[PDB]
Amino acid sequence: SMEQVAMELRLTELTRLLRSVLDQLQDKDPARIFAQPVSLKEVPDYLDHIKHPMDFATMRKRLEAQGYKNLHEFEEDFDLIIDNCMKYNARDTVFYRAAVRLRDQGGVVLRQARREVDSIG
Repeated sequence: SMEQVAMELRLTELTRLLRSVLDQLQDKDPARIFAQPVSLKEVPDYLDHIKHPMDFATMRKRLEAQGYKNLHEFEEDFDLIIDNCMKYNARDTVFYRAAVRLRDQGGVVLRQARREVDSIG
């Protein structure tokens, strides 16, 4: 149908906007702490601690399959990155600290993204 196509153009454009959002958030991680999945070879107990691992590469795979229906779903995954880190790692670690700084800096980007998603519809 023509409606299904219209719907698909909307999703494509959301994917376009979320791709730009993801790039802006990932720039706030210049150490690349959150770039890839925590290695289960190197942290073998990880899934005993963290039930839903997340990282920027995994988000990008979902994004490119157009697997985010709305900004809320995307935000859920970004929050997992931060929240998983802040639980597994102690306060006095470079990892925790990196997550705090990513959360604080990401807030700004995500604030305007929400406005853009509502604005453009």
